[PDB]
Amino acid sequence: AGGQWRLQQGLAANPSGYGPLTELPDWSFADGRPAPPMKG
Amino acid sequence: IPDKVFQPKPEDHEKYGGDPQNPHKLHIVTRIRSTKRRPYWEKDTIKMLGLQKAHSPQIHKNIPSVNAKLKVVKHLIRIQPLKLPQGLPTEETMSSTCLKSTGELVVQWHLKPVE
Amino acid sequence: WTVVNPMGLLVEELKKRNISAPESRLTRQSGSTTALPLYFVGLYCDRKLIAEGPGETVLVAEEEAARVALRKLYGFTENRRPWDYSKPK
Amino acid sequence: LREVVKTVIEGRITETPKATPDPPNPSGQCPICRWNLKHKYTYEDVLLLSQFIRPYGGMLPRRVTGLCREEHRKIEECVKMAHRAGLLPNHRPQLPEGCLPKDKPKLNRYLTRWAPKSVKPIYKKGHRWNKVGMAVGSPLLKDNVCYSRRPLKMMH
Amino acid sequence: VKCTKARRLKKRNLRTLWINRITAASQEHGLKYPAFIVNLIKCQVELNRKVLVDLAIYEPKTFKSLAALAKRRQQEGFAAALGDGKEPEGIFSRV
Amino acid sequence: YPQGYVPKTSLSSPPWQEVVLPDPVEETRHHAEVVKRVNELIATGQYGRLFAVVHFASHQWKVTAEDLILIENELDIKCGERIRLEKVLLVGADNFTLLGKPLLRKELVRVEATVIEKTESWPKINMKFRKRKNFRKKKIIVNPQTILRINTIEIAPRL
Amino acid sequence: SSFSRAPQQWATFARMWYLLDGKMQPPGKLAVIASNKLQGLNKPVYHQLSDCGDHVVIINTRHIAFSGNKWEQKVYSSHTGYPGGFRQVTAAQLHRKDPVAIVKLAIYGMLPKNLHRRTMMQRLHLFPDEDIPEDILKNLVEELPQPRRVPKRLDEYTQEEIEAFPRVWTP
Amino acid sequence: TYSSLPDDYNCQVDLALTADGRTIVCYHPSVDIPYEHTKPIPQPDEQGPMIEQLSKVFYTTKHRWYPHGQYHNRRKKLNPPRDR
Amino acid sequence: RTVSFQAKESMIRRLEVEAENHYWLSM
Ligand code: FES
Repeated sequence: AGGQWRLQQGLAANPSGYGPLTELPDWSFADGRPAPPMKG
Repeated sequence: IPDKVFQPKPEDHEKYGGDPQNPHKLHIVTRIRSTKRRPYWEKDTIKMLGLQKAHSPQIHKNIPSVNAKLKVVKHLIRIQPLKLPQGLPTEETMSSTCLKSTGELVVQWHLKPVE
Repeated sequence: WTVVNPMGLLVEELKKRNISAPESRLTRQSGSTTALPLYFVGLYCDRKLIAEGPGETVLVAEEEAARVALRKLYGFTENRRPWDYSKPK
Repeated sequence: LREVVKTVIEGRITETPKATPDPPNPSGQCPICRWNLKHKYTYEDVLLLSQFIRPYGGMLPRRVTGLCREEHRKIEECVKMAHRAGLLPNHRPQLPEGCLPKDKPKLNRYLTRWAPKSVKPIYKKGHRWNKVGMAVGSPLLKDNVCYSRRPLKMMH
Repeated sequence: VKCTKARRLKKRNLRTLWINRITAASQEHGLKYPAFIVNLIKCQVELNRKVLVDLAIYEPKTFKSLAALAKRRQQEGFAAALGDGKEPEGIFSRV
Repeated sequence: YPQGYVPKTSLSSPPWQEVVLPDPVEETRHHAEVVKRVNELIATGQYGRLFAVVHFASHQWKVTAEDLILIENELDIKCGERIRLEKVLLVGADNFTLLGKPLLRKELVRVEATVIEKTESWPKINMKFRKRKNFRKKKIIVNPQTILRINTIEIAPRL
Repeated sequence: SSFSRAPQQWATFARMWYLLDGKMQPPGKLAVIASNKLQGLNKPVYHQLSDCGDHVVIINTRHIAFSGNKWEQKVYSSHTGYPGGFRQVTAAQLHRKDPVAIVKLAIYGMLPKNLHRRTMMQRLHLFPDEDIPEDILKNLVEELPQPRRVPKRLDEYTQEEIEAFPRVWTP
Repeated sequence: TYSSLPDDYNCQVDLALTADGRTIVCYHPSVDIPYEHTKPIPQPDEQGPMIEQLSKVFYTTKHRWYPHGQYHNRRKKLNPPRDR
Repeated sequence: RTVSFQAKESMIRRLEVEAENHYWLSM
């Protein structure tokens, strides 16, 4: 749902597509070490 | 269908926001239907164009040979003109490229909300 | 912690704090004459509700409301700040 | 409007109701259009209907009213629906000499296109692709404005 | 074999259950499920249906705040649609 | 009667009722005024249990202190090692909540959890339907798994 | 919040009593609402196995209104299962025999075709007229607005409305 | 009347936007019932028929109360799972 | 037999999309 509206705004119709929510790393170490890049 | 469909008119240019001059160079095509239960000629053309998976973007040249191939499969594809707002990417910026749904390929991805 | 006679204990705390004993009131009622009656009883202190509890009977609701008040008295609210085990200090 | 008093009879022309001044839509040839009521009245709007109806519920002639045939059919249908719905208590039929109501229960109805007396029962409803449709409303009122997402279903 | 077939269908039922519960919770506050979802989408809210059910059950106060937020956007959305975009975007409609 | 006047009737008026929004200038003042009160609330720490919604993998997890979350895959992180979740869109308090647009600022919210166990899923039977199925046309999965324990949630009055 | 576990479970899982007025109201629209309330679909935590249905009380069923000619066109067909057991009765005839039968029949069909339907029917209370037992009223928690707005009759219209209403034409 | 929904039943919902504009602040303190809007607690203080009485009290079917055979009774799990 | 309101709309959308495909093949 909402694909039409998201396309209107220029975002991906599926939130799981191209976006900072999916593309950006999902976590980091509490020690501060950067998390390894996601294989996906 | 009349041949005027592929001969654009000024009204069509305004509707689709395409300039009659400086014709677009590259096509963006995605398969939107299955080739099952379709005749062999349709099946062969789809395989040649490489649109095996549906909803998969494919970049093609806007040349007469490619245009003829696209016309045969026109009903199974969606055609959009690729646009380079920032021009062709460089070797250093090749890693920062991103293709938008609007049909524009940006050469720099900053990961900042447009808002 | 085992607490008997919550209403008496609640009154005992209130008098120590010099607070008026709440006036019990029936906030909500449902299915009174059926075999499955639901009663909500609210403790009103100075005409202000301090705690409300659900009960099958008015007595049960009053007892439950008293229990809720006792938790509030001692800062044992369901939404209270969790204890922290992370602290290395 | 002439009323006869009665042997010698005397007829006097009496005061006739006047249309309120300043119509909302001047230049309207038909009274309904003059008030911008072409597609915004229903059988529930009894106040408008009563103006065009006899004291006992009969229809007034179109010529006297002067309204267009399209609204005449709409107004006539609306009054029939209201009458069959018992929405016109003051325009009930005149009992011939001294008759009285049958005293049997009167079923509550509305949106009645046809008289309940002359409608036969539908014994067989039908299967998936043989379902019988139930008429609701009248075709004369198709043009009325609809505030729903999809056009109203005449057949229920 | 019966278990194998149900695995694919099992996931679909869970989403259906979550959607059904959301509609009842939204209807409890007087808001239709489709209207609530659309307004949240207009606000760039990406909470999943499963989490939405939990919020109503365990955060009724938050759900009302979400209900108020969606209705306010709906009122702003209706005004924006009627305005046709000539009027400035509303405070809650600002991106 | 004014020109183009339609008397109210069943069809003259729409079923929906028009609404009037408050004037923007005062509306912003209320928006700012409310924020100031909340900013004091955050500074005073007038809250207890908090719930935060975090999106990990393809799942969104509503999270609270001491919560246990299982991820159906390996993570490459040693057990007992604290990790920071970076994707939080909502955090809630007893009397207030905060909503990301679409995500909260990293400065506002920091969430940390610890890895508990690395495990594999219980066996999962896969057998396709076919004529003359045979008994050996069956597969097991036991997809890898990992366990995470929520440790702390940190917020500051940085509105 | 902070309530004891057992009382908390009782309150959330409790069933409510609702009152419905059927005077000049379409039974089908009431049935759709009644089915929602009866099945327990009005609760945010509705589950198929939670048996969370609610009590529904319907009154003035004698005065229900059917749209169009449904009174004389709708036929209810039943078969006893014995030779010559086929019975077909029109809605008008059915109402004359029993005012409440029509309302009950519509609700029964609207309800899911499962074993739980009969239990829901037992929980349903239908009264031909405004009369209700006092104990039922005490059990009653809330009344529901009539689904259909009733059009006003000529007499029902206020005198002020008549003055406000214009005279379209002059005879 | 900034809130778009009635605030008189559950809580007072106050909606606000942060200065940066990328966050929405919601304040929801609960609302207590007025003393005037509540009532005070009430000051005044055979086998076949058995199934029927049981059915009537709980609005259940008679078939529910009938016993079951030994086969199903033994099958019942003795230890329902409960965590915490 | 008559057609669902969904089916009629779906073809209309696809036909319009194909019309856009035609124009971009016209240059
Ligand atoms: S309303 Fe204008 S023709 Fe009758």
